[PDB]
Amino acid sequence: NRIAECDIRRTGLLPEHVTAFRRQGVLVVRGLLTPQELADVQEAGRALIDRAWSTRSMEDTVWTLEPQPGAAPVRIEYVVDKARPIAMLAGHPLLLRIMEQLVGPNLIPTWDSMVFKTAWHRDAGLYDNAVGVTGAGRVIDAGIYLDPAPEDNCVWCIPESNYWGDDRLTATADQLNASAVPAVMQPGDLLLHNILTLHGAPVGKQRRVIYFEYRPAEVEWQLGPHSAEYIGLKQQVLRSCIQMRANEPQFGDEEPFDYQPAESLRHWVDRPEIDTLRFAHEEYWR
Amino acid sequence: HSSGLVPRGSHMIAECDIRRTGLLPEHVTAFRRQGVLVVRGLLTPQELADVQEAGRALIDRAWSTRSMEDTVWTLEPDQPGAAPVRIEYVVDKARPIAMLAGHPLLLRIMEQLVGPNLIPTWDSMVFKTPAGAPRLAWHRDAGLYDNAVGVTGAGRVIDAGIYLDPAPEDNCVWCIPESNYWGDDRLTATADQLNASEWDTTGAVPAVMQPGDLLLHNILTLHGAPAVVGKQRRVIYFEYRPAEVEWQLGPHSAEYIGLKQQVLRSCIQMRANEPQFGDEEPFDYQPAESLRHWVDRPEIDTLRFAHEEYWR
Ligand code: NI
Ligand code: NI
Repeated sequence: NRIAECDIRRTGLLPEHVTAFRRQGVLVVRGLLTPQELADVQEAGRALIDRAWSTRSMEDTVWTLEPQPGAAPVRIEYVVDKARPIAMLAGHPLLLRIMEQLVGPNLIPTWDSMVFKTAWHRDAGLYDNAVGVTGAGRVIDAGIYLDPAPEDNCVWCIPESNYWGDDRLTATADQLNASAVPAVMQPGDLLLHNILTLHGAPVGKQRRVIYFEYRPAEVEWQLGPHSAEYIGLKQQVLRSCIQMRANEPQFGDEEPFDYQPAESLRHWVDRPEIDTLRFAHEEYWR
Repeated sequence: HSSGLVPRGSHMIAECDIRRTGLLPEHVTAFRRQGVLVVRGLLTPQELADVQEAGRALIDRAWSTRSMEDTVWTLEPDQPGAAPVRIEYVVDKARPIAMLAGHPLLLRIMEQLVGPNLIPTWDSMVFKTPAGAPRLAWHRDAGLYDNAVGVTGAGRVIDAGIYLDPAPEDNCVWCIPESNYWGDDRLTATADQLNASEWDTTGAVPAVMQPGDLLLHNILTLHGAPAVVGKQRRVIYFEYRPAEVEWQLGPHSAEYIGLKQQVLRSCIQMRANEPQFGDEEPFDYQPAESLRHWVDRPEIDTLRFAHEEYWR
């Protein structure tokens, strides 16, 4: 059974899309980025990877082997704090109007990164009774694609596996890894998946995806995985990116996302106006 | 020769107008954030009347019998002035209410709010004693969940209150918007202060209702009502929860889920085969496959499944 598709600039996010996402754990969104923004983010992506090779450092960068013959960077962490177009991407109103419907009005940006890879699994940050807490799709990985992902080389999902118990999840994944539907993507498209959805990929050309994860503040507040202070800082981060993007004249015609969480969840005055967009998870863990 | 003469004289709180707009993104937002949503005009006039008369019938029954079976009474029924205030399992007791429980606008809204694996849980009618009803103290409805706000502050466990009688501002429900996200300390403190004090509506909003209107509230939203007189104020309440939440956190046994799914499908079907509702686009109930359980047990012969018999 196919992965539902939202042509976002054509229809908006329809109830059917929302329902598809909640049931199957995944949703394909076509044409998120305009031609111009796609190129801007492609370029920021290009420069960040180049700088990783030249500056063979592991600062916020995952390497296959130590910068050893055949070593390569495959991931940069906190890319929103590293490139101006990506920070502005983090405040994209179509993306965030979607995240608001799916995660709720108390959404906060958690992980942000860019993966450029050269196993079936769920993503991390699991809770006790994870399916009880977020089988419905409240903790969401936003994959914004800079390069094509053809059926040869794309992520595969097992729909509805976001409601699977631990035992069946583990048993099925072990079978699958020892020995499904594809998200076939064009640049500027967005893949949304529930972190509880079993996904994975099987000999191809380098691909780039920017990942934004989102959680409800009230889930973080009570269950983690971050510390309580973290909520307010990522709220400033979200508000800053929306601000930055709003003040950019190529985006002047966009109606900015109106971030309005419940009163008791507004925590951005709590701290002084932040210096950085980078907040290391290990420094804000519980 | 005949003259052939012709005879003389002769000649030869946000509001959703569900049937007007549909359920909009702003409506879902407002419900998620404030813990409350008014839906105007849920019922046709004809269905409202059918449901009003089923309500009267049930109330009349409670008085006739003074049974404590499925009925909450102010005092023991043998006592002077004792009255009934709530009847349980009204969906089993009255065919127009079972069909109401399959109402496609209601369920499509619930599906957007509670999710695709929604199941119906509590079903009842509440009404007060028009000679005078005591104050409804500020309270949350029972969730039974640890970390309740983490689990459903966003509004996944929901009371749908369908109004048979008007609830004007001088006789209606009040609630504190966004109190569905309050931690236990704030909620407990705030509720205690309000209840030890005289009735006071500041920081609260009223739920002002015409008959056939629908009040959606998050069970974590603090609510209450002032002492009132002169109106019977009947409300039919359907609660809904997600199947995967019940499955893992309760409060019901795992078996309950499949049975209530059967109840839901049964109600949807008889509403479909009802001539009065043929023009309706019937609700298409489609939960995730690993949570379809409505074949796990033999065909249900009833719509009533007593909570204490399916508790975990
Ligand atoms: Ni992953
Ligand atoms: Ni109540």
